[PDB]
Amino acid sequence: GAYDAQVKNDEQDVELADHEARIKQLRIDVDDHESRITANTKAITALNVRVTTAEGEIASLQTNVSALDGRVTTAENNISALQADYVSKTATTSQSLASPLNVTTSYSVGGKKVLGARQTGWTAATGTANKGVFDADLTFAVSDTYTQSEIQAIANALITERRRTKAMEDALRAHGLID
Amino acid sequence: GAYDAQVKNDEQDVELADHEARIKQLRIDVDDHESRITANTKAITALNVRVTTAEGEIASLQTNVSALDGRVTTAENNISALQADYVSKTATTSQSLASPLNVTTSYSVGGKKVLGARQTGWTAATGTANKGVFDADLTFAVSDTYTQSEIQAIANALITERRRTKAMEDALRAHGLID
Amino acid sequence: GAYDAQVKNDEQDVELADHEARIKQLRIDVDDHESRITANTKAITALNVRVTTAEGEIASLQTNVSALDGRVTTAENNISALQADYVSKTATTSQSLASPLNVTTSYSVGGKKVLGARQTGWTAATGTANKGVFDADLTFAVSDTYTQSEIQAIANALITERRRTKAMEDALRAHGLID
Ligand SMILES: [Ca+2]
Ligand SMILES: [Cl-]
Repeated sequence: GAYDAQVKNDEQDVELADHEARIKQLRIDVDDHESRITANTKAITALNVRVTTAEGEIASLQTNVSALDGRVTTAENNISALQADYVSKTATTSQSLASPLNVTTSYSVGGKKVLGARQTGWTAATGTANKGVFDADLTFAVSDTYTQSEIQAIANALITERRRTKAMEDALRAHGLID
Repeated sequence: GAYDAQVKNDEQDVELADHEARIKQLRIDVDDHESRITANTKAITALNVRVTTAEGEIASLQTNVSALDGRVTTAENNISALQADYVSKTATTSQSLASPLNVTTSYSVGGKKVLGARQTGWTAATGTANKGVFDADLTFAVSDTYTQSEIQAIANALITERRRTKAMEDALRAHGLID
Repeated sequence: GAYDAQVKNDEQDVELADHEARIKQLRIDVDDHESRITANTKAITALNVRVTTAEGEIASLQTNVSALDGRVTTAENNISALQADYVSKTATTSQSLASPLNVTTSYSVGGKKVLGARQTGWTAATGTANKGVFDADLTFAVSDTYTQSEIQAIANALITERRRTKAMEDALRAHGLID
């Protein structure tokens, strides 16, 4: 024996040196891991803040877009109602109102004034109005001597004429062209 | 010799105690690292879910905003067309339609009715219409004895008057104030 | 003694074997940690890219939504102005314009034409216009013999009638129904 002990101590020393080197490298690696995962934890923590902020802006946006969608839908329906109901300056097909109409100063057709303000200062004619048979080519016989029937005919036609003047006046008054 | 072996065993023991303490601390650190990085992995996994969900809401929003942008542009163009084409209640400059106009009941100027419904019940006058020279200050000589020429003058002026009544009636009919 | 050295070497061997096994397991764990935290670092790095991209799309959206909000508000105010100012085809309450009106071809009431283009070709009557007292039931005495006063009465009433024709013509001209 004797020799075996020296051999054993040397080989134990060899293993000790191997353990020492491997522990050193483990220590290096773990010290390296400590810093890096700590950095990751801080990076993850910071990311949650940003994601939370973004979530706070997305649900806000989703609400505003929904509100705007409602406003535009309302607007589109107001436009559609107007489009069907408004009186156009350019439309060529005759347009009709369900109401009376009042305008300032004049009504015109094709750019020339045809209707204005009511003409006042009229005293309404009285008597009979003639809207019946009326012949403007009615003539009258006039002899060289006085004939009652011929003067009666003239007077009769004067009456029918005055009664037709009143009838026309009545029509103007009823419309409102004169007072 | 002899002594060297005891010295060697003691110093080997010293190193063994040092290795034992350092292995213990490594074990502590690595066990600590195991839990923490596992927590980070779970936190990263959870973050991907939230980010994916948010990405799912952002591309959706970008589509809706684009669709609303198109709707509003369409609406703004419908408004612009109306603004230029509509008849205003407050505008003071004369406004013109490219079409005929129909209204209920009346036309008014300055708040007083000047035009209404067509007046009916008329029998159209026949004969000549006089829209020519007409003097309302025309007078007539009347002697104390019968004079044919003086009665002819009266009859002649009655005819021109009846023919002017028809002319005026013709104008009213053509417009449509009377039937 | 003697025996103690063998006992010491064996127990040192026992500890060496224990250290060797624990170092092996530490090495396994740390090699496992190396890969996993590296994966986490890459995953965190990739997440920052996506979050940055999303942040780049959210502030963009917040700007567009704000711009659209301004456009719709502007549109809603243009609609409100129109709603109050436009002339309705269906409204039944009388509507009034602050301006004159011009139309193509005709004005109608209740679907029948009552007003058209100005009637031309007229020669304006001259003299006095009579808008005063006028009795259409005025009659005339006609004797069987010539009576100056009776012919004067007829002539007088013819003058008042011709002067009333001019007055009516004057009213039509002033409105614009005739030239
Ligand atoms: Ca030993
Ligand atoms: Cl990690």
